[PDB]
Amino acid sequence: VAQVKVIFTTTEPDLELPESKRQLLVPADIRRYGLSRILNSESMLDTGSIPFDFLINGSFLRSSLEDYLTSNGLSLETTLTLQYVRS
Amino acid sequence: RPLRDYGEALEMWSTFQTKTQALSQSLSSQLRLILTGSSKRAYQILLCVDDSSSMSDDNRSTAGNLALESLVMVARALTVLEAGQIGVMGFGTDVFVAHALTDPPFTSQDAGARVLQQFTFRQDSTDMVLLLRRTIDHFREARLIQASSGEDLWQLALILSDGLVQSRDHARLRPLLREAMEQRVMVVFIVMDDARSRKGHSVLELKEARFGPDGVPVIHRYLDSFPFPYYLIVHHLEDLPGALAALLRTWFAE
Ligand SMILES: [Mg+2]
Repeated sequence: VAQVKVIFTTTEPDLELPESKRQLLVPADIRRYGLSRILNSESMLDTGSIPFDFLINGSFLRSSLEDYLTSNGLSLETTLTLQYVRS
Repeated sequence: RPLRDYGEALEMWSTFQTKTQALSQSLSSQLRLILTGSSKRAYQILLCVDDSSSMSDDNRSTAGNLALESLVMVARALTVLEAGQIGVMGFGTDVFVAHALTDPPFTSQDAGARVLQQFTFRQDSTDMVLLLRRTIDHFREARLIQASSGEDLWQLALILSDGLVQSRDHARLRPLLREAMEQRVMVVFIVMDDARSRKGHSVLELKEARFGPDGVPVIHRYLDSFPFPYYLIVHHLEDLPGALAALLRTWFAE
């Protein structure tokens, strides 16, 4: 039940979060499927079921966040900036 | 390198001391009324600095720099206490004693730089439960040493940290915080929340997502379960002297 700190960002116009909702602790074993559900949720974008992809530093997220950290030599102390894009 | 370059630490101590001199004077003038004049008391203060890599510039955080600036401000303010001993601990995956309560005072820039040398903000975890266990044990043995020849000894731990611990630990910290209060150790958490870091990135707005039994995400504010009874939020260094004095005035003294 370890957590990772993420910051959501987007370059798409109609899909910004208020500044107060962009920083989130999430379960470390989450993948893009779960992150997309969070973003669509009532307290976040409240858009229901848009499938989102996520870029980290210009590269698409293809694993859990903890495996992304391990693959890059990073610990759970790292804040990840997740850019969300419509799938 | 496990240490900062000593020259870099000297420059940092000198720069920070000049930057914070008026703030230290304001804090020490307030501490003089709270802690002095007016029994024959003694004070032991442990400044506990977070050495984890969430603090670090490589993580695009300014928390480490703000903590070391705060350390210099507070350490310098405290050296006006005749009957006070100041020690420093660093913590992340493990806890180290950077400066013992018995070591030379911070009246010297070389002693301050030797402390700053030890903070590099690279540790891979932030083990606050171990920090509290070690702090209580450290003060208990200092209390035993106190027995030697009649002391009204008061013990204070000031934790300088971005305050980011695994949410699970919030519960595990509560029994240790009771133990500290039962042993009359006052614990103040000084949350580094630098306002110039970026637009819109304060710990006050940090949320956390949990998935419910139904699978629906539920989102809470991270700080709602933060367990520490006495804590301050530091957006700018200018925030620290009055807030730290107010807490001690009210609840160290009472
Ligand atoms: Mg940390």
